Amino acid sequence: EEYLQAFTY
Amino acid sequence: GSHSMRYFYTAMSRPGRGEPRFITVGYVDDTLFVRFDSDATSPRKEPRAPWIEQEGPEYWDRETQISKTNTQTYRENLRTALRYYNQSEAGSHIIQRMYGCDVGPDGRLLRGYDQYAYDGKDYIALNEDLSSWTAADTAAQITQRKWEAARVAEQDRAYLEGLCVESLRRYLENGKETLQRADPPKTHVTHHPISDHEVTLRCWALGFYPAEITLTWQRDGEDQTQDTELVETRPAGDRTFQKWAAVVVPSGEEQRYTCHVQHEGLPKPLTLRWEP
Amino acid sequence: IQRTPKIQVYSRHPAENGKSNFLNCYVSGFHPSDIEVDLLKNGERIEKVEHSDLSFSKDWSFYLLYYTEFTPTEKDEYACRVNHVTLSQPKIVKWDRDM
Amino acid sequence: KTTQPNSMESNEEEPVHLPCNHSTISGTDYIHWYRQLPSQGPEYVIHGLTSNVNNRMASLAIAEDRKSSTLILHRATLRDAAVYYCILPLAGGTSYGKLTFGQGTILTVHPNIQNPDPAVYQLRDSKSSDKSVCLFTDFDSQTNVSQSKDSDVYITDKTVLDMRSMDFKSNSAVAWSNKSDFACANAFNNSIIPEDTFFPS
Amino acid sequence: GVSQSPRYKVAKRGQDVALRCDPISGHVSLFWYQQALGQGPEFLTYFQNEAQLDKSGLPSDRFFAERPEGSVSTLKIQRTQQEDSAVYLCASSLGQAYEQYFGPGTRLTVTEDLKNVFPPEVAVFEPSEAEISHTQKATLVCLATGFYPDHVELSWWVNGKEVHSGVSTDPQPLKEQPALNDSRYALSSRLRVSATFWQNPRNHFRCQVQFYGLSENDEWTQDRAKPVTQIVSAEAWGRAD
Repeated sequence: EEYLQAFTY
Repeated sequence: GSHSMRYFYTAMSRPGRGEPRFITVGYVDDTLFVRFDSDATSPRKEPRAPWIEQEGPEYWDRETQISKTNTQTYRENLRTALRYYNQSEAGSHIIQRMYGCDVGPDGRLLRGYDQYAYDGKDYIALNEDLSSWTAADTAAQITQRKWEAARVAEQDRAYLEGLCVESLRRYLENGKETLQRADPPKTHVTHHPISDHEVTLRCWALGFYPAEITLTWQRDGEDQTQDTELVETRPAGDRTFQKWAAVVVPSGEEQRYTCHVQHEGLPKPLTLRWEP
Repeated sequence: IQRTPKIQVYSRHPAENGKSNFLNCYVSGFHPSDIEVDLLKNGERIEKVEHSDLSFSKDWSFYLLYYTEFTPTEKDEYACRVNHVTLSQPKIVKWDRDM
Repeated sequence: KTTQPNSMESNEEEPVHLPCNHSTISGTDYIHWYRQLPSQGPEYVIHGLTSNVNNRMASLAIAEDRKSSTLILHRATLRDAAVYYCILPLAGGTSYGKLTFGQGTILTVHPNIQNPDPAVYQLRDSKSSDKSVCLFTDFDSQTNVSQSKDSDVYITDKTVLDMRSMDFKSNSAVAWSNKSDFACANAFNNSIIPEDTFFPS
Repeated sequence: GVSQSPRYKVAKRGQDVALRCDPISGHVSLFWYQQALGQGPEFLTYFQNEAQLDKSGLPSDRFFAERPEGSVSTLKIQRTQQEDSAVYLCASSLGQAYEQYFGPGTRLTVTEDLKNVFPPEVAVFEPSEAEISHTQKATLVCLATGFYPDHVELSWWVNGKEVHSGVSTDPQPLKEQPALNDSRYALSSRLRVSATFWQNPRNHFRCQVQFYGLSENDEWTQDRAKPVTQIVSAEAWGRAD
C-alpha cells in the first residue's frame, strides 16, 4: 500500500 | 532472499493544454503490479498483476483516494518550483519521485528510500538514517526547512518501518508462486557472416526473471570486456526479459569463443558455444 | 537536464514466419517524458498500438514499451519511428530478426 | 475523527493536560492541535507524528500505541482560556489538510481567588436615578452562577477582572431586570452563594 | 497576517453579499470556513493559487468564491437566507498541509426586514458606596441594551484613553426576548478601579459601543432615525462625597 505524503515543496 | 517494493511518480505540466498530469506505477522487484494515470477517464488505481486483485475494496478506495490527492499535491509542487527557479509559466516541467523499501528473509527492513527530482536533476531525498534530508540546491533547501519543521521524515520513517514492510510481505506471500520463483533464461548462440573472413556470433538470453543478468564472451577463455557489443536488458512484454551479447570474429575460430551466463534462476554459471 | 532516447526494436518470441507474435519498441534513458513513438509496417503507421505506463530508472530517465501483435513474413519491413525534443529528425530503426 | 472532553477547568499558573482520543489513526497520520480564543479566528498550536513535540506554550504527548494524545500547557494564564481542537488533517491518507475542527474542548482558566470577599452591590445609573443594577463580586472559583429561573431577570455568566497594576483579580456576575420591583437581596437566589456574602443596604 | 472585510454585515433576506479576504502575501493556499454559533468552523472551500480545487463544503450553488490573481479571495453569497447567518472565516497557508493563519472573520446576520435593526442604548452604572468602604475598590458597570443585530464592539475610556486593565466584558450578549426570531440583545461590561480614582471630580469614565448596521448607501422607510453604523456612549464623572 501507498501512504499520503501531503507536505508540499 | 532480498526483495524491494517501489512506487514511482511523474507529474508534468503542459501549459494551455490542460492541467498538469500525474502518473503512478508500482513495482514489487521487477514486477509491475499497480498503476494510476490522471488523464484516464474515471481515474483510479488499477491492478497489473493477478496476485494484487486479492486486495479488498477498502484497499482500492484508499489507493485511488491517495493518487487523486497526489494529483493536487504535485500540481502545487510544480507551481512552487516555478517560483523557486524564476521560470516562465509558459514552459513544461517535470517532478518525479521514487520511494519504498527493501526487506531481508526475516522481513526486517534492509533500507528505505524517498527521493524527489526536478526536471531530471535531484531535488531532495531522505537520507539512509530515515531522519534527515539532502537538498541538492538552494531551492530544495527551502523545502528542507519546511519539511524539517513539518516532520515529514517521521512520517517516512513510520511508513518504511511499518506499512511498507507489512504490505510487501503480504504481496510476496500472495504472489509467492510467481514473485519468489526465479525464471531461468532460455539461451542459444547465432551465426551471421560479415564478409568472407568476418562473422558475428550472438548470445541470446530469453524469458528470464528477475531482470538482473550477466553475459560475457570469451576468446580462448579471455574476457572481451572490450570487443563485445552488449544491449541493455529489455522487457519481453510477458513480464520476463531479454538480453544479447555479441562479438566480431574471423571465420573458423568460432569454437575458440564461449558464452557465459550468470542468473539467479540457474543452479550454476552456464557456458555456451556456437553449434556446428 | 535533457537526455536523448536509446531505442530497441525486437520481437517478443524468436521470429518465425507465418507464426503470430508481438513487435516491441523499447525507448529508454530519455528526458523529458514526451515522446512520439510509432510502429511502422512497410511505411504504414499502425493503429491499435499499445504502450506501458511511464516509469523511470535510478537516474530519473524514462522508459516506455510500445507493442502490437504482428505476424512476420519475408515480404514485410517493420520499423520504429521515434521523435523526441533531443532529436532533430524523426528517427527510424528497422526491425531485424537477428537483433 | 477524534474525541475529547466537552469542557475542562483549571487554576491559573497551573499545568493543563488537554486529552484527545483517536482510536482509528493511521501509522502515518499527523496529530494536530488548534485553539480558538473568544471572538478571534482559530490558531495553530502544535502538531506531531510519533515522538513528543515541544514549544514554547505547549508540549504534545503521544501514547505508545498512538490511539490517544495529550496537549500540555505548562503554565496556563487567563489569556489561554479557549476552545481546544484535536484534528487529524490527513484523515488516513484521504485528505490534504483542510481542517475538520472537532467540537473541541472548552477550557476555562480560573483566577486563584486567595482572599475572597463575597458581596452583592447595587449600582445606580449616573444619568437616570431610577435605573438599577446588581453586581455580585469578589467570590472565589468554587461558586457557580446560575441563570435565574425568571424570564424578565437577566444574569450574566461570571467574568474575570484583571487589575494589572495591583496584581489583583476578581470574579463578577451582573444582574438586572425588566421588573420595576426586583431586589439585589434576592437577585442571586438561584445560586448557592457563600454563607458570608456581604449584603449592604 | 490575514485580513477580512467587512468585519460585520447585516443583510436583507434575498439580497446579495460579497465577503473579502486578504491572505498573507506569498501564501499558496487559501481556505474558507463557516462557523455557526456554538460549533467549530466547517470547511467551505479551498484554493491552490487561483484554482478552486475543492468546493465540496458549499451548502448550495448560491455560494460563489473566486481568487482571480491567486491573491485576494472573494466569497459571494447570493439570495441570502436566514440560515446563512454565521461567521465566515478566511485562512491562508504556505501550502496545503501547512499551518493555517486565520483572519478575524466576517460576521453575517441575515434578517427578514431592516426594520428589525436597532442600535444600542447605553448606560454607565456608578460604583456602590458600600463597595468603596468595604474593599477600597470601585466597579463601574456598562449596560448596552435593545440592540440588533448582535454586531457590537464595546470599550472603556478613562480621561480620553482606552483602558484594558481592570476591564471585563461579557463574551456573549444575551437575548432579551428569547421568544422572538428577531430578538434584540443586551451586553454588559465592568471597569474596576481603586476608589481614589473614582473619588476625583475631574476623572472622566466613558463607556463606548461601536454598533454595526446600516450605511448611507442603504435606504430607509421608517420614522425613527436610520440605524446606521455608529458610536453610542454613556459617561460618568468621579465623585468626592
